[PDB]
Amino acid sequence: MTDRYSFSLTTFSPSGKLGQIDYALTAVKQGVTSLGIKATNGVVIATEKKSSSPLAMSETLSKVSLLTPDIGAVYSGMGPDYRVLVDKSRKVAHTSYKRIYGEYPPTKLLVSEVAKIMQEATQSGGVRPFGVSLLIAGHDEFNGFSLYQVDPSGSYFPWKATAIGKGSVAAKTFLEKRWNDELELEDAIHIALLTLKESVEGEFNGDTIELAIIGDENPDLLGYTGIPTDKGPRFRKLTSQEINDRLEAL
Amino acid sequence: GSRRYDSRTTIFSPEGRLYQVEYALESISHAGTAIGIMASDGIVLAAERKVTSTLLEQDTSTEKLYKLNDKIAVAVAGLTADAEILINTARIHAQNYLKTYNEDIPVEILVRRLSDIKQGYTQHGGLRPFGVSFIYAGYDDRYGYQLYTSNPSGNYTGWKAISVGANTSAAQTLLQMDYKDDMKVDDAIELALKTLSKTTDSSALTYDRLEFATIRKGANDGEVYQKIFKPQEIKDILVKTGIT
Amino acid sequence: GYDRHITIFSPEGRLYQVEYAFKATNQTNINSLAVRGKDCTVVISQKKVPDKLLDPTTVSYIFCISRTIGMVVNGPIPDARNAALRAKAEAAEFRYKYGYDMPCDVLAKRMANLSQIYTQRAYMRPLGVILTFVSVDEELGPSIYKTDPAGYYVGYKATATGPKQQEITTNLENHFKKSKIDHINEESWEKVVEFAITHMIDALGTEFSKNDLEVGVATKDKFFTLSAENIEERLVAIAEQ
Amino acid sequence: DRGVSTFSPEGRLFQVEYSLEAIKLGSTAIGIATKEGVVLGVEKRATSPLLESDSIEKIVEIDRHIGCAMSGLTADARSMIEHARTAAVTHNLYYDEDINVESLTQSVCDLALRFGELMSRPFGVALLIAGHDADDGYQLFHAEPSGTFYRYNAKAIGSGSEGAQAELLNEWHSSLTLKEAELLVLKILKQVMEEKLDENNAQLSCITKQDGFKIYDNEKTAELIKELKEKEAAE
Amino acid sequence: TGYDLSNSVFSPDGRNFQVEYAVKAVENGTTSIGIKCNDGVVFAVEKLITSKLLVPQKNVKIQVVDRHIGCVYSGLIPDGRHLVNRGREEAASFKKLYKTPIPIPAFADRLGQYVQAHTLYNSVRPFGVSTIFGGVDKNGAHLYMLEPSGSYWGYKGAATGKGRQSAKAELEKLVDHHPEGLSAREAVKQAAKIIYLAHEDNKEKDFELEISWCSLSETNGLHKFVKGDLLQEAIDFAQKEIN
Amino acid sequence: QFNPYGDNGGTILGIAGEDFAVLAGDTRNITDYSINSRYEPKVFDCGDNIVMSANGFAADGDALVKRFKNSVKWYHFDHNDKKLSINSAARNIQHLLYGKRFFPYYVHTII
Amino acid sequence: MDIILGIRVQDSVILASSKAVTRGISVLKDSDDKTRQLSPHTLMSFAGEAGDTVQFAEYIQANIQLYSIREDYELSPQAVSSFVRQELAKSIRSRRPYQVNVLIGGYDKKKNKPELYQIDYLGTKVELPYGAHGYSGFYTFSLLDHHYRPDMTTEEGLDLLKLCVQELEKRMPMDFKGVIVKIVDKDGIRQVDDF
Amino acid sequence: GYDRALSIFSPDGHIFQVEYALEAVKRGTCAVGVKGKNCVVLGCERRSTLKLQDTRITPSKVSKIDSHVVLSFSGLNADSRILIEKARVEAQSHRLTLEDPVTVEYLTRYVAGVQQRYTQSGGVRPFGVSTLIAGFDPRDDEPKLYQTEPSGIYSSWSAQTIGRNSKTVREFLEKNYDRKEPPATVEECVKLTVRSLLEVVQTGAKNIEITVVKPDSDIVALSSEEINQYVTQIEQEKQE
Amino acid sequence: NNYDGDTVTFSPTGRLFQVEYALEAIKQGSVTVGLRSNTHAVLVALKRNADELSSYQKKIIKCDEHMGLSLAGLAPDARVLSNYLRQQCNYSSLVFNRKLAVERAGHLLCDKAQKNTQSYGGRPYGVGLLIIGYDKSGAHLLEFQPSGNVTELYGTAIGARSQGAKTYLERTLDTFIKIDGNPDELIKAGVEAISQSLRDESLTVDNLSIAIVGKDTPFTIYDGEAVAKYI
Ligand SMILES: [Cl-]
Ligand SMILES: [Mg+2]
Repeated sequence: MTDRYSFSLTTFSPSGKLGQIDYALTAVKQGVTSLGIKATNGVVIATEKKSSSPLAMSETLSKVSLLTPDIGAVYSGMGPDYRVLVDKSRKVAHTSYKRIYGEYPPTKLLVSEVAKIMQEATQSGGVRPFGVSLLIAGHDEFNGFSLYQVDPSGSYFPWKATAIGKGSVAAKTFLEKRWNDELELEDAIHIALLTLKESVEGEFNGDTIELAIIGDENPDLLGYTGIPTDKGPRFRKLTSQEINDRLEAL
Repeated sequence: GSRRYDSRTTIFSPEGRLYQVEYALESISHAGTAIGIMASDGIVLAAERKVTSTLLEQDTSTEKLYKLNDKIAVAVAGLTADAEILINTARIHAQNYLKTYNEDIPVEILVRRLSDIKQGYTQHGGLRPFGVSFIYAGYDDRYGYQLYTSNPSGNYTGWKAISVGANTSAAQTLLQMDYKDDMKVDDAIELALKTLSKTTDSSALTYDRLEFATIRKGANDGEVYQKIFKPQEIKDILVKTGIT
Repeated sequence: GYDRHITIFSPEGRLYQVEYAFKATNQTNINSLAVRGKDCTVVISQKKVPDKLLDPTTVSYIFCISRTIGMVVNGPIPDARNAALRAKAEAAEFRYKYGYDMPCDVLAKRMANLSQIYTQRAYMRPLGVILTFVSVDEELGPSIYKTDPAGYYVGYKATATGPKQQEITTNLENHFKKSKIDHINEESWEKVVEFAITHMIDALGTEFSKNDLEVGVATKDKFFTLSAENIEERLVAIAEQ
Repeated sequence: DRGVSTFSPEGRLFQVEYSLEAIKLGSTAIGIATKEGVVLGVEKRATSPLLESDSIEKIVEIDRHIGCAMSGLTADARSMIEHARTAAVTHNLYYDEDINVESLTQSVCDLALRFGELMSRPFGVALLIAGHDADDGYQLFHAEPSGTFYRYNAKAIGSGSEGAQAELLNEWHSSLTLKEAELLVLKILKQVMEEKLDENNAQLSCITKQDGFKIYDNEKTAELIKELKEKEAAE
Repeated sequence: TGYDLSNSVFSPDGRNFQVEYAVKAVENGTTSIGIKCNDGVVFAVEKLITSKLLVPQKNVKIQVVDRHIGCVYSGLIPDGRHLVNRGREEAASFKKLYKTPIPIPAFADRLGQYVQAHTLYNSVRPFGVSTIFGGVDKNGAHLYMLEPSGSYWGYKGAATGKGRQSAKAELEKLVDHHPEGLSAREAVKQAAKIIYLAHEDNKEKDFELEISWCSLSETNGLHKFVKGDLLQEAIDFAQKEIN
Repeated sequence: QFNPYGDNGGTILGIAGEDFAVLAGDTRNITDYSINSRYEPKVFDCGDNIVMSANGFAADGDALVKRFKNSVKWYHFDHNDKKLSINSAARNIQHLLYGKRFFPYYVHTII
Repeated sequence: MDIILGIRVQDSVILASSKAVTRGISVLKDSDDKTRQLSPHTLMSFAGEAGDTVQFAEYIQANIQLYSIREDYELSPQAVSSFVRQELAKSIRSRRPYQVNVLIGGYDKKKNKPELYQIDYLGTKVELPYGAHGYSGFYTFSLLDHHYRPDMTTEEGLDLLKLCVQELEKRMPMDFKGVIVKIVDKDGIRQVDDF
Repeated sequence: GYDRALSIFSPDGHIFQVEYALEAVKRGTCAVGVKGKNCVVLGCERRSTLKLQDTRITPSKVSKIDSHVVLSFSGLNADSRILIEKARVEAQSHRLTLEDPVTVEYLTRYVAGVQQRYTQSGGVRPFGVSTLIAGFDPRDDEPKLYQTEPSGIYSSWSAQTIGRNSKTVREFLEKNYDRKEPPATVEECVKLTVRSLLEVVQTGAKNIEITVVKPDSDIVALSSEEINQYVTQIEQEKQE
Repeated sequence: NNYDGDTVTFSPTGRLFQVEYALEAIKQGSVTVGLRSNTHAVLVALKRNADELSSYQKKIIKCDEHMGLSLAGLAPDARVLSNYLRQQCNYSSLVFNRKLAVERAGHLLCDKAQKNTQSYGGRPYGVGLLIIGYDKSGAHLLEFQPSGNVTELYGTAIGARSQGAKTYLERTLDTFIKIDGNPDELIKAGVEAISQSLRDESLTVDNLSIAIVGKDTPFTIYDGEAVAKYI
């Protein structure tokens, strides 16, 4: 018995390719389109809620996830792989940072820790790479707003705006035309909805679209009052109603 | 059992070569070029970013050049994720030495240990090697300014000027042509950029597709300063040498 | 082609072992169905006892995981029982550690995460089963959550699983288009069971005796299975209408 | 590939059978047992004339009453000898006596099959273990990498083994003197050796009850070589 | 292909060919049966007399677990013994912790999970035995049959081995002709007959009959072997029926 | 607190001649001021013409004798039925006793 | 073990160490050298629990000698002292700690300066112009407070050391059988044979 | 832990992984060892395809194991560091327990034992390195020169070479080295070593390294100009 | 063919080829015979030599005062299994003050051999054993095979040409079973049985190996001049 697979399942081919990473990227390509846009006073991340069945309740399946009060994540590729990464990403934010410094990690460092986990699945014994690409939007005091992409290899890059998955090539072209360095948050949400309509085929409304922002602090979402320094989470998931309001003036 | 699926990463070919090491080097040869040039009064590190997109955040980015401690920096060529594993190990090894001896780590010692880790992955454990080549640029009070390189085989060597990654053959010929021993930092800066400008696969070399760093004794009296160049500072140095 | 033997990616980004585990799901040739009432959640499944020498009382693909949670499996019985025993242990441990009964959706997630590990780790094979968890959750109310070998899971208004799953699915879809609501607007669980059986009869096109069906019902604070006579009483009610 | 501890269709362990082929490539080693002592002799076989032949250590002491000669991948024998020496000394510590030659051989042979997926492969070396004890007297054992050992009156191992064994068959009798046995090892070694036999490329040793295990000098062996040549020319 | 070379590998069908190959080893083995009765269970087995040199009555194949459970199997005999040894450990720890002797359905799952565990990894081989077992507990009599896959069900009658189809047919008649139930002493006699009838599929070598039983009335709920006068009475009954 | 040792009393005596040797011991076994047995032997034939006694704490004495008897058995197995000499037996017993140097056998042993 | 002293002067470090090894009511030896050369320009004296002292000194000596071979370079006295301190700092929270106090006298060839480090068994390091371990300090520190000057020569340092030994021989209860004196300077380590 | 038996026997009785490790040694730069009457000299090739090198800081081919023993090698450079490190540790460990520095035979035997252990241990490949270990035993004036190889066999040599084109330089040494009369002086021994390398090297500029070891921990490395004088002298005598 | 790489793999017909190849090693081994009466049990073993200069490989091993076996196949594997038996016999004595039953001895060997046939990495034992013993239920003879299968018998034989001796014992069954209170006559029957497996070679003084255990007879082995009586 016992895990006898103590050897790497990802190796270099004669051409210098790491096969399993390339194939994991191919799995990401098949996945549903998701995107992220960075504004001056915020960040938006969005994706389509591909429903497996109309009997299925798509509210229960959350593609956009809170990692910390000021950091959110979205993906393209294999959903189960994403779910466990979010679990590990949330835990590592506490174990390797908050339990040491008494505060939540900045975006770049949490991203770094997630990347480390995805890199180890590329080199450790008896495991395949993760079949997902993550887009992580976040805010912290000293770096401000930021947006990062994380690939199956464990590589990560900062972006002003980008898209991943099914129609990423067309979506990235669309974002290049519309993006400027003076964009307000509302303008970035508007562009995100425009960009996402291109890749979506069926219904396009608040129930088929999942969208969240990293913006101003939300004292109403904190859950308590009495500590002036604690002003609430910057991560907010837009409601089904809030999306439909912006679709009328589209 | 599981024997069926084992690639056997740590074996010899009939010719006496390590398959995985050779293939890891083939991987590195497609990565963005990184150049190191050592002058008498400092060291230059230059590196070309891999095909940049216009919407990539350039100012708050780190792909090629990493800081190990206050006196030592590295230029990366290969898998970034792999490099970051090794960098955090190197950063820790430097602080262990400082904690033990109350002295900053000698450059060669740090390089040797990092290279010994890579060696281990080629001889035992059955795992794939790290697909990374480093250029180490650093200073200590024994040997002064030093340039090293290490590769997936775990073999390291010292250099006056060296390139890793893509087009090293062409880059090494150009460095071998124009380099001389009495060279200054400002001259080495110009050489590093001119070399990348000719060996680049891009149409024209611009500020947004470069990372740059110097290690001078240009601070105040007998002390070393690390300067990781900002985007605007790369833009200015590129105009000053007459490339753009 | 060893990329089809273990759980690693193929050139086109696929896990063939996971896909083949999905095909093992229908090896038993049984169809299951789940629907929600106002106060309850009902699950029904076909019961086929081919051998005359079998003790029919021991032939079952419905499991009582905890007092509140019930689970039906589509797939071979060894893997079904493997999953059942684990779910029972997980639900019990949850109660001990956190001081309250494990919710249906949380157990579904936990089992899904376990299923995900088998798709990523090489030495463990996936289980060739689809787990449908049902309860009346104290926060979310009537709940149906379903897990598969890929590690995917989601909540459902209603659902069906098996060889003729698609026929049952569309039958239920067309009802919820008509009723304009997320559930079976019915007071007693007895009539929700009658609804479940009736719509399975319409979708599959077969008639059922008392020994051809297997029924599980989730109410507030308990999940229970129906005996042959409880089902027979239910079949009589449908026939007389 | 295939498992290390796999059986062939004929009912033999592949790796054990392959290690036996490695031993056939090794240099010749001969042992002869008499009532006056046991003699051990080996072919040194220097790969080049620049190699200092006296550093070739293919006959080895285990204890004062037990000697050992080797043939095959001789590097593999180091850990076997180390184990044998420890086993012999350890037994003397626990029981205040010399250890039986058979018991020592058995202890060495227990290492042989401790391989698989313990060490990664069988030993690529065969051993001739010669010794004396009070119970069974002068003894010679052949210890293989299969874990098996046979006692022998006389035995040859290595490249010229089958040719030398046939010669030992005819020449051995139960009334051989030690001097006769010394010459017989030299005689048979000279027959199977590639290069011409002398004191520098061949080594003799013996074990007697009185003097224990002794490796002969190059001066002593040279006289026995000269004595051998004269006796063959004399008829 | 190559899907049958390694255990725990799904074929494109959704099948584990290695487990199906273990079933072939079971089909190759001698016949064994189990009969559920009014207040207990009866087990019987075919023992092939390879030679005159075999000591009669001294190569016992039926095994006891705890004091109330009987186990018999067909296929690779050593694999069956390994499974019973585990069963005994499982039953011992149950009694240790919970005081009461292990219930039969509880015991059935302990074997089932253990056998199923040997289809989850390529580092282990599936069991080469189908195991018929059962006994008497607080809820009454139970008979079970467990297969290489880990699959088990409750049974009114069970059979496995080379003469399984012959025995199954004969078992099906007993279920039909006795709906109200079969007695313990009757089931011993029927068990003998069914082994003798199932021996027609293995008739080169003559055989030795071996029967055991648990019964609430006859054996007081404990597992015992059928021997002496009661055994010879069952043999004579079986001899009379074949002629 | 639990005391793992006890004193079972008695006394033993060994004398050696030219071609013989005796090992004597009384048959009484005691704890405190009570008699446990009037006939409980503590001088044993261990095989190979070796007699042994371990007097003091009887539990430790019985354990040691039992271990030495077993040591003799395995000496035969591992060394071709060779007779265990009295000097070899003595050295073997030293290792048995010293093996528990930091949790001793509370016995005075004679062979 | 008992008396170990150290004096740093202008151009050298002087270490004095007692020769007596006592156990019970018997002086077993009267010529014991309580020091090891760690490197050509670094000397360590030691005193404390029997066995521990030598075992620790030799263990440190082996490690420093290993470093010297590996890098083909002598470690600075500051670097050696920090290594030693860390070893004692680990030791104190071990199952059985090294009960050893040390003085590390060295000449830094890069700075061209003598250096004296005092480290106790807890891992308490201090650089000093003069140092001592055990009861010796209770006499020598006050004496050196008075007579020591920073710009003294090696010969002046030896007379200053003679003044300490005389005071200890007068007021210490135990006979420590005189001292072995060693000098550490730019030219390395040498022993004063007539003291 | 990774357990795979990488070094195993083949039908013909060969351990291919050990034999392929010898091929890595054959690829490596040439190294030569010649022992005289009162000295040993270790010569080493350095390939000249590498210009713009920094010879101050580049790892030297000959390594000191202790103050009285040296180790040169041929084969994989990264592998050699691991053997050298282990050997250096064992050298200090021997001084610590035996209160005496290692003999050259003992140090060789240790290194050879390490190499052997990697030929029958699970999860590891053999060292792609052969070594020449040279020096003088403590309080002894008899020169010692030993060789090791991946298999684990070791032996003493009057003179020996390893690495690429080693069979050419071994041919040279076999006729030019006299057993009855070895190089009487340091100059004679160094010259014979340089001569032997000049059969293979290319140019006698910054391609040859020479290290001389003498009794009582007297080891010194020759500079470029010092070596170049031997090269200039040999070539002038050759033209005859 | 494709299903004989390791012991963890079944063939399409349900066979374990590695176990069958281990079984083949026994057939290559030298012949040995076992037989018993009601009072005594006897092992007779034909020993094999490498050549005339070599010794004859010892086939019979003692496990306890009342039990022992003969081997056929890989001798080191017999040493491992006999050592395990020695420990189990000894455990029974030290802990329970009880001589280990010959039946339990077999059960333990079966279970030890089985574990090697179901796990990756390991291999089956390459040896067959004939265990004799006298316990509380009289004389016993067992036949061990490395598949795990253990069988209690009146008489049997294993090794090369063992079918000759096995046929003889099958004929002689009624005669030798009633040789009670007569060691020499039971051995004679065993020596005559092993003679039916001889070809070209005959039983010599240093070739034959006999062992016996019984009611008032500890397990003892006879070699050399002690077996000259029975030639
Ligand atoms: Cl989880
Ligand atoms: Mg202090």
